[PDB]
Amino acid sequence: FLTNTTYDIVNNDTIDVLKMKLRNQGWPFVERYNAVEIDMSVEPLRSPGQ
Amino acid sequence: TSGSIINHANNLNKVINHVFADKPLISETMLKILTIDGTTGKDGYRNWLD
Repeated sequence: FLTNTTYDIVNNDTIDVLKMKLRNQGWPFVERYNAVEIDMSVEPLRSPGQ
Repeated sequence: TSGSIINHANNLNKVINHVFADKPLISETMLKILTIDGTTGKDGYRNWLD
């Protein structure tokens, strides 16, 4: 959509090649970010805790 | 932890309900600024307090 190429043109392109193409065009969002884990515990009410 | 998140969620709701009860603690001047996007004034102040 952004670089103005057809799907079959970039079929063999690697991830880093696509990221480089998008950044030159000016698109910053080219990465995926990890989530943060939250610790949770249930109270031992008539049952062992989890 | 899940305990800390829940404590913040419940406590903040109690604070936000108390400030807006009867005469609000915040003047209408800020409410206009916080509602410029269409968000309800009560929700706008809560997000800013975060």
